[PDB]
Amino acid sequence: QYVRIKNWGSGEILHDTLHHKATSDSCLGSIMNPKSLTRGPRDKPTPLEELLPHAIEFINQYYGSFKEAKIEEHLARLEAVTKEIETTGTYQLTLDELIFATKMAWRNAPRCIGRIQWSNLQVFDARNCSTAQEMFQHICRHILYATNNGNIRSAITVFPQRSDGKHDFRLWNSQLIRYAGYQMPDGTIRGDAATLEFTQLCIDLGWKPRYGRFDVLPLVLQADGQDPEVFEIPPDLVLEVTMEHPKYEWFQELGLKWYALPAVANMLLEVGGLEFPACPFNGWYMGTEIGVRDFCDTQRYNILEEVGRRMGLETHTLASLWKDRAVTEINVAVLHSFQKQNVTIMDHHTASESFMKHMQNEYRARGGCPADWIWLVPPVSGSITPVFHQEMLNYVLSPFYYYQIEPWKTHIWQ
Amino acid sequence: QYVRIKNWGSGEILHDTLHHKATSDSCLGSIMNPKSLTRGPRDKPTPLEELLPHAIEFINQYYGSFKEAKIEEHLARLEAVTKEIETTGTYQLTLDELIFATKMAWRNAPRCIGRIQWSNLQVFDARNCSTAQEMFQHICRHILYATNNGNIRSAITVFPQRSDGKHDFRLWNSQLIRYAGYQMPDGTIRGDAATLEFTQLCIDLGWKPRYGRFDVLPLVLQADGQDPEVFEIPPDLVLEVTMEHPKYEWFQELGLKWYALPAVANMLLEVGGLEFPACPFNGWYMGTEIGVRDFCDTQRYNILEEVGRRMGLETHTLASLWKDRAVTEINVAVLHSFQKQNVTIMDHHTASESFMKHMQNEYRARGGCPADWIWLVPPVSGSITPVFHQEMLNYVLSPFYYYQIEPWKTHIWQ
Ligand code: HEM
Ligand code: HEM
Ligand SMILES: C[C@H](O)[C@H](O)[C@H]1CNc2nc(N)[nH]c(=O)c2N1
Ligand SMILES: C[C@H](O)[C@H](O)[C@H]1CNc2nc(N)[nH]c(=O)c2N1
Repeated sequence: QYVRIKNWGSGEILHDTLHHKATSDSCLGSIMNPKSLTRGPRDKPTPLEELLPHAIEFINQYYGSFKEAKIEEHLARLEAVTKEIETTGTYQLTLDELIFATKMAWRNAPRCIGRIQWSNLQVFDARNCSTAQEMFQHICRHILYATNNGNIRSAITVFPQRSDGKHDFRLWNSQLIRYAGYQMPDGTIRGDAATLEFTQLCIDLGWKPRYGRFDVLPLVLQADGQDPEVFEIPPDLVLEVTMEHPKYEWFQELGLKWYALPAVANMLLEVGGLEFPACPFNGWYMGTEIGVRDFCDTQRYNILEEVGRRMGLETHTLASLWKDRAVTEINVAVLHSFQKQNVTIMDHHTASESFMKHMQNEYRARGGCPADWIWLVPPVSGSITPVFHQEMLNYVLSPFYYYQIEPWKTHIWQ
Repeated sequence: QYVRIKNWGSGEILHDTLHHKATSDSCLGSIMNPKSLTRGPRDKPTPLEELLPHAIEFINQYYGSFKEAKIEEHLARLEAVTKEIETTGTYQLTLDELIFATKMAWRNAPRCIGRIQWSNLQVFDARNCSTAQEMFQHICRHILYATNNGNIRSAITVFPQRSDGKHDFRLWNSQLIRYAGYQMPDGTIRGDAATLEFTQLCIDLGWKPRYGRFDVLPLVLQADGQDPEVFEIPPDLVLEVTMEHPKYEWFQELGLKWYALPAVANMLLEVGGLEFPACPFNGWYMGTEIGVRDFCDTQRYNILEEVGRRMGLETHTLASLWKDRAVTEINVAVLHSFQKQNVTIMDHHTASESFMKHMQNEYRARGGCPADWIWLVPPVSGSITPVFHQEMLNYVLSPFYYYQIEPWKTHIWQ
């Protein structure tokens, strides 16, 4: 009938009607959460006829990897899995297979710039997990390991796969560590405005609202199918960096800081027909994530106004390019503060250059590299970056990290 | 078989093979010159059966415009055109129809941010033109009018439409005014490196190589079907702005400048089945075009290296964000210099805000707005801009400004 279009800044929604008068030649590239990138719920297992080929394909992928293939084991695994599939329905992956799966899924993530590190990933096997509290422990082990007291390490903790579709392990948080956002009495908004709805959710499940600008939200976990059990993260585990500029001593007066761990929580790992709706992973920050998006987005902390004022710029004259000046200084603050406190981070330039190197390796190696330009190009200094001038094809392979429907919309309340 | 992917920075070409292993869910959005945005040559006229409906549709569009429609004239025009179509094959548009066509084609240009000015356009009817020299005169009239001694005016000069396909009027230049690029003896490159091949072409047609950094290229025109006649643009017509920073007095020592007129030459106007392969149009510059792309691209003037050095930044340390600092200063130089010399220009921020306003008007009005995010988001300070957070659908409507195959690849040499 029509296509929905949302503005993530003002949150406004529009309905596109014109597209119908298009030519006999409509890219959805600009869309954030397209259905083609999401993998929703279920009620029944994966039909054998689908599951089987996917499984075989995957096993062919894996065994087709290593130099000098283990043909016998290849055939054996193929045979063993086929058997296991007909006997149980679903099937279990050899640890070394998961490792390969997680790395390939990352390698296949078109919206990630850090993919040159695809082979350096730590996998935590939590497939035998069965309770929320047990998830919580694995997560803490994850956060602890990843943080490594500043020297951030990329890792992913894979929880139990999907069985029937009503026994899903799910983290309700956007990311492992994330600040809270409260709509205060005086009409304002404190904290991360992006985590507004979710915070209310935590509140609704009896969470204690600490009402600040940097209150780390609680881990909302759900095991098997059972309702979400709220767990607060041990503050000793949450490492942070206090923001301070190398020249503007007044910058620390802003009382700004941010967590050192960028760990995605709510994504789904698809591999060989199987799907793990819970498998938080982490890399390390890229300056612009915090400096540009987190701190300067209208929908987030929105600090541009005053960083500009405090810099003495003509904040009431767009043409003065003060926003360009401020943001840059915020970016250095972040980079400086992370560097100073020995917490891993990479600026957007060195990051882009390494990605360009990644593609070169990728194309020469497997002949391609799924890339989402819109996501790969840094939120600032676009063309100054190599990736801006690089043409790319955005396509979904397998294994893959799909988005998924926010669990609180599709959940049972017993 | 495979998809070609080019890096417009290093000029390197890659062949994507992986895309074939895609999912049963490949956006070409990142591609610069896709076939779906181009309108190539011909050998025969437009088959009546195609031409007719398009024509009717267009006339329906036009007459469906004005408040209180001229039904009788609508029917009459429909009837008159149908007749004219069967009698001649092709047909001629009423001036007021072209005006409407050019504005809608602009209104339908998904890669333009200045579309809020869509209704303020000047049309020069050169459909009765028949010789190169005559084109040259119309062009000069265009350049003169558009420039308006700084107070730039948006305008388009429409040359004769397509007849059979071997009698095409074509401007061989990328844009009306454009500097030359020469690959010098000492291995270097002077001028606009982007206009390298074309400059050689001008040279090949006996053009006098003035060997500088800012030598305005000659107008290479072709009428009917006859070969391209080289015409040099009268220097009095070419208005320029000398670059100078409001604080860094050493900036003018760079001896930088740029033309004030951004006029696209090589595009094709499609309307009601008809197609005008020659119809240069112009708006006014947006700072970042010059400051970021023209001056800071590796493939262009590439001035980042020394603007940084002269600023005293740590040019050998990417993490210092010197590139972010330099570019910003170059942007102000441009904006300042244009403002100082009373030459119309708009910064990227005020531009984006006006586009956001444009969409609002557009959606509410006709229910849509073809937009190419990749092109609409400024080459710097992306997320600081509203359009970055705005989801959009990129689709081809009609009328439209298509790209076209560089004429020197597909031309007769008598
Ligand atoms: C090692 C350093 C890494 C860096 C520098 C890096 C950086 C980034 C950046 C800049 C983004 C965009 C974030 C945003 O705008 O929301 C991103 C997205 C993404 N990254 Fe990477 N990443 C890294 C590691 C990883 C790892 C280890 C995985 C998975 C195993 C991964 C998976 C993804 C996925 C799926 C996305 C898309 C997230 C979404 O759609 O919201 N990244 N990454
Ligand atoms: C009045 C002020 C205008 C402004 C500020 C403006 C600005 C821009 C900018 C920033 C671009 C991108 C240029 C590039 O990166 O190469 C662009 C592209 C474009 N503009 Fe607008 N424009 C204006 C007027 C016009 C007019 C008057 C027309 C046509 C009647 C037009 C047609 C287009 C088209 C077709 C493109 C795409 C060019 C291409 O594909 O290479 N623009 N414009
Ligand atoms: C609407 C638009 O697609 C959206 O704001 C984008 C653009 N590109 C992005 N790129 C990255 N890296 N991260 C993002 O959140 C976004 N958001
Ligand atoms: C390869 C990539 O599409 C290309 O470099 C782009 C991106 N977006 C752009 N946007 C604008 N406005 N102008 C451009 O030339 C480009 N080029």
